[PDB]
Amino acid sequence: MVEDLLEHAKDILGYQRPVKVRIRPLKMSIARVSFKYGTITLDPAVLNLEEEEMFYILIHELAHLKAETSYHSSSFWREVEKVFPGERAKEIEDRIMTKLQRNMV
Ligand SMILES: [Zn+2]
Repeated sequence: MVEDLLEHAKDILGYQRPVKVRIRPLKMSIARVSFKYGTITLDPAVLNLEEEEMFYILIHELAHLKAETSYHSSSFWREVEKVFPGERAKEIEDRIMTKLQRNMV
């Protein structure tokens, strides 16, 4: 499930940290991290997305943690681009926004 996706994401990014995934209802987004505690919190709606969209969210959030930034910097996007090349991250973000009408951090 989500756990298996997360392991694949850590392997691709080369990020061996014991990041924990929590599912919690969120108001203002569908996903966010804790840098301090090494967690990714997902709104339950994420669990019903297509696999590539779920994987995007995990990669996006893991990229925040790895790049150690909340700002979507060039080094942030470099991590994302280990999976989603070129224009693909924005395409998948658009799909997720169409479906859920909510943003990830
Ligand atoms: Zn972000």
